[PDB]
Amino acid sequence: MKPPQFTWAQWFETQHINMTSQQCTNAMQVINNYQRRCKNQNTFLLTTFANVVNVCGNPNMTCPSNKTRKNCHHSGSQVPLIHCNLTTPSPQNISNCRYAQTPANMFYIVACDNRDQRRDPPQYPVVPVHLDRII
Ligand SMILES: Nc1ncnc2c1ncn2[C@@H]1O[C@H](COP(=O)(O)OP(=O)(O)O)[C@@H](O)[C@H]1O
Repeated sequence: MKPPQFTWAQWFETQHINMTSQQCTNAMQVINNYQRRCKNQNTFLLTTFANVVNVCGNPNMTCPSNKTRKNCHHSGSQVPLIHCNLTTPSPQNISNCRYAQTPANMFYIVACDNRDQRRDPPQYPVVPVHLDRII
């Protein structure tokens, strides 16, 4: 889920672009402390927000993860990524969740939408709002 203070684009950035530490256990604390639960799996794309916004400009395609959606876009270029996997689930205390990290270079498919009119900066009319898939 998404904390109230973030727009979908801001939450996308927090979850898949701003890896605050090259270590998943530490990087995931940010996401988990925000959504009050240890996310089982999360991919951090080693790319820039602007790079992803531009991928939103690639042709529209069906979202592999939600076949009814056509707001997805394929990167057209593989990128380095770190995939975090929960190794130590801790529902009674989320700061004790540990993760494994798996490096890879793959393509990414992102769902994009028009920006949150009120909260998203006007600089980017179109923004990524969901990481639909890594292929
Ligand atoms: N590579 C993956 N394989 C399987 N499940 C995943 C993967 N990445 C994330 N998930 C799971 O999918 C759900 C949504 O996460 P995510 O795919 O990152 O979407 P979003 O960008 O909308 O937050 C979470 O339960 C997460 O643990």
